[PDB]
Amino acid sequence: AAVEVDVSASITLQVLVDAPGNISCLWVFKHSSLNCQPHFGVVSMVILKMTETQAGEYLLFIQSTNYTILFTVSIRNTLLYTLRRPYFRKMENQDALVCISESVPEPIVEWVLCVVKKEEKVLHELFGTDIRCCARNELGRECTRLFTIDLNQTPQTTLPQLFLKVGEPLWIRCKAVHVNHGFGLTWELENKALEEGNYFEMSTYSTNRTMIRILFAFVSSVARNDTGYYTCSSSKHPSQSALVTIVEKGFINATNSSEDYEIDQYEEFCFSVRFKAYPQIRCTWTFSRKSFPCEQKGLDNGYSISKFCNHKHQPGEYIFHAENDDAQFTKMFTLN
Amino acid sequence: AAVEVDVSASITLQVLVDAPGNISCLWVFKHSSLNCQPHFGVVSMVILKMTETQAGEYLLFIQSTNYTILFTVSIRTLRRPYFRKMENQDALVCISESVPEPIVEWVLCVVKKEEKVLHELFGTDIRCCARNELGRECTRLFTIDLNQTPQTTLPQLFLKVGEPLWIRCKAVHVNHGFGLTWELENKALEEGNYFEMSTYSTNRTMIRILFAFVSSVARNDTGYYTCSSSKHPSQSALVTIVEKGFINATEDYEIDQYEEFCFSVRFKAYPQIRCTWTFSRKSFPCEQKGLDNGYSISKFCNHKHQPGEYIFHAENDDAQFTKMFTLN
Amino acid sequence: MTQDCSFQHSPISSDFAVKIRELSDYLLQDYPVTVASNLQDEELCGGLWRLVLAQRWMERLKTVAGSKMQGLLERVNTEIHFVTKCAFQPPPSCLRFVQTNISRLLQETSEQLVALKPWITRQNFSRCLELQCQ
Amino acid sequence: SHMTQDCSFQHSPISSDFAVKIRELSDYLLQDYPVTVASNLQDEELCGGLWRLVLAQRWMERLKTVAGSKMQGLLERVNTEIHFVTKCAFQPPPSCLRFVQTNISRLLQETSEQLVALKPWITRQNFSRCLELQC
Ligand SMILES: *[C@@H]1O[C@H](CO)[C@@H](O)[C@H](O)[C@H]1NC(C)=O
Ligand SMILES: *[C@@H]1O[C@H](CO)[C@@H](O)[C@H](O)[C@H]1NC(C)=O
Ligand SMILES: *[C@@H]1O[C@H](CO)[C@@H](O)[C@H](O)[C@H]1NC(C)=O
Ligand SMILES: *[C@@H]1O[C@H](CO)[C@@H](O)[C@H](O)[C@H]1NC(C)=O
Repeated sequence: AAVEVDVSASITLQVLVDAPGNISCLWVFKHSSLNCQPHFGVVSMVILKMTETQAGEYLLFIQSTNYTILFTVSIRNTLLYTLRRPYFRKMENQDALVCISESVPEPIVEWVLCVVKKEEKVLHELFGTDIRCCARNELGRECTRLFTIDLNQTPQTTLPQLFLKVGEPLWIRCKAVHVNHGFGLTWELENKALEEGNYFEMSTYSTNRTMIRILFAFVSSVARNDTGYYTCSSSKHPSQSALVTIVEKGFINATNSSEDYEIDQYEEFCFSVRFKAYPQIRCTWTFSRKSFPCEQKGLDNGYSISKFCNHKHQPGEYIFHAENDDAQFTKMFTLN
Repeated sequence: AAVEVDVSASITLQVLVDAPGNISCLWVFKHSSLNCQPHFGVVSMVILKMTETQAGEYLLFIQSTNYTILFTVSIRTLRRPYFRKMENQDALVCISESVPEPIVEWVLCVVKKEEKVLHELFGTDIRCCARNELGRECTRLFTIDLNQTPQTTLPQLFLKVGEPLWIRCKAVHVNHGFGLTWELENKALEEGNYFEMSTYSTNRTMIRILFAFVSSVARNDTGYYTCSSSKHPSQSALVTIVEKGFINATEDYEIDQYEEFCFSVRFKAYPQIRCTWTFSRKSFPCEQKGLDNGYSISKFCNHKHQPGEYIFHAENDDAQFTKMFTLN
Repeated sequence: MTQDCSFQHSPISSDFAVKIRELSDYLLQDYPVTVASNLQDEELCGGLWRLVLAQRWMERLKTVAGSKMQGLLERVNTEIHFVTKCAFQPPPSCLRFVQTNISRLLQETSEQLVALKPWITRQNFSRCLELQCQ
Repeated sequence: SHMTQDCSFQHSPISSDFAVKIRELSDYLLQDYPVTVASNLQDEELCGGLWRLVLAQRWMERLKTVAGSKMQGLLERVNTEIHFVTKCAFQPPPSCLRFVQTNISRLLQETSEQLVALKPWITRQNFSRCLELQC
């Protein structure tokens, strides 16, 4: 019901009710009347450059039933600080990828191919290694790693699981290295063919006349439809796969039990926490009010293991609080 | 090629050659023969609990080609780097001694170049590093940058009698029209104690290196050294030379578990000392940091309001020391 | 037969224009090379004939190139070496060559790769094996 | 960008690492690129190498104009090693001077050699009589 208009913006305002039939509307603007002609049922009022004049109380009365709607159009006098993780988009111009990271303040967008850093926001040398984009502002650094399937490389005996919220863009690069250029690559889903506007192929040469091929698959905006087991096969390589899980809300799965420990100031020890969580969580190790952040590193098994070592032989409660955009968590660690 | 076996260890020894094909091996153990059946090509000899008997000369002959491999299986010091200018050309060499033999890497700050022989001696922060099983001991090349801003406390350089003195004087100027000169006790330095290198930089800039060196120092060589350039200001550094390794340092205490305090020890010692803070048998090492005044000040804070004798024992290769700190 | 010429998978890389810009960055642009002056107009074999010739030039150049120029040549050579996968017949007596700048040869090579990229795997190039004069 | 006439150098304009900048240029060169060398330079053990360096220097400038963005840097860097010859008012080549086409690899090699032989004497000699090239 609450509308936030950022500057002289050009957007459309539509509302639909599950009953399309011979029904009539009437728009009731800021202390003035307005005529309408909608679609079957969905009604709309679109605006190009919303002036401080074109804002406020906007109602819409309907009759089959005799309904009434009301909207409060406000303006962006407020610009709240944030750090939304990087997204990807293939430049329409050529065979290259672009990093779309949102944040308040605006961040440093750097592509890192592992290590080598190249702050460009537009990456063209997409071939191999560990490719990850990183956003860095006043808040901090949030990174989105490009999901890779190396058919040339050894298999990860875990069958990778890829999670993402409905509407987010799916990105899976399949890289294969072969001696001669004579080999192809193909994408497939469990009992469903891959869309023509969901695939792209790049190729270059390596060392002594070697050929590397990148056959990446992408989804503009994901849905329940797009969730499933994806597989990449090469005409000179073994078919390696990964399953795509669509999520409604963010989650943190960690064996929370609040564990108790005890050691003598002569022993070398580090507190641990294994967790499978999405999106990448913001973690904090707090003790007797003194809070220190964490090296939230990945165990690659199918979870990330966060560690803490600066115990300083100090006894007491070491609490680990970790949280993402749509989920929270806290684990109590007693020490003697 | 050199194998280090720690106790009755259980490890595998495999070697692979980039050519997998119908090739045959033959293992040649310590003065005895042995049969093999490998993988396609990678060959191996694995051992569970390597006894003093199961160690020594172990060869492996192959045939497609007719190759032969040899391994020296052994069972379970680190003297800091020294410098020697290559007699062949205008380049420096790192002489670091150690048991086991170390990784000698030149680091120009940062950029690491493991070569043991450095030819690109121009500017930045040049330091050689030795790295073995024991650890990593580094010797930084003493530099005097006339081009750079001036530092305080007449750069005091300490070294033991017999050690090699190394002072590189770097000056950067617009045109090549400028010279460099070394002086000790306001005199013109020995002919076999100086060397000049030069190269170009950015917009036809010139960098000059006029380094001074002593093969083996004595009490004779100790003194105030100065480098002056014919387009730069004369910056200096004093050299302190001792017969053997030394430790020079300049107590009872009492406090209530409410006061924040740290024990201190100021010392001028060469070479860099290995220090240890021991109390009621429980020993903890120290942050042997430098005070830059003309001595290094070691500190200890984790008193834990615990009363008694806190003893500080510090020692180098040719000297020892201990100081007793009472607490109530 | 062994008198055929076709490619199942694309022997033309996406980043070939990069390797040519990199070679050109260390080249003396007016180095004299040659190009066929009277190649018959054949929109199927045309670029392929010139790539074969350009390819023959990358080899000649490698032999008189410095240690590091050899790498840049070889790397451009790899981008167009696939033409030797086919039994191309030696140039006919009618074929006239004209002296041109290596910058011209490199530029044309890039152009030929671009034009050939969408068709290299769809066409049968068996009749390109005999170079023809217009 | 300086002056000219009478010719001597107080401090060594020849670097120690000049052989490096030449090996680096040569690593990106097409070795038989045609350059020229004077064929009939009078034998003068004092001006000889200096005359050829002046000529080699004139070639580094001509080459920079037809060099690619990255080759320009390698040429310029070798040009700097021998640019000091322009600190002196060298007279234009005489009519008697004949030039012969040679490989740039030959020119680069000779330039290195001339710098080596000139390195111990560049600051001890008065090169005022070298300003006029002789046949
Ligand atoms: C799956 O994608 C197709 C093509 O875009 C679309 O028509 C269909 O609605 C999608 N399925 C769901 C359940 O959204
Ligand atoms: C986390 O564990 C809970 C246990 O009830 C389970 O319901 C949930 O599916 C798990 N989440 C994931 C992402 O596996
Ligand atoms: C974890 O378990 C402990 C012990 O029952 C409890 O105090 C704590 O609230 C739990 N934390 C979460 C995030 O569920
Ligand atoms: C010390 O050695 C130097 C070497 O250059 C020599 O000139 C000097 O006379 C020596 N001093 C004494 C007191 O022998």
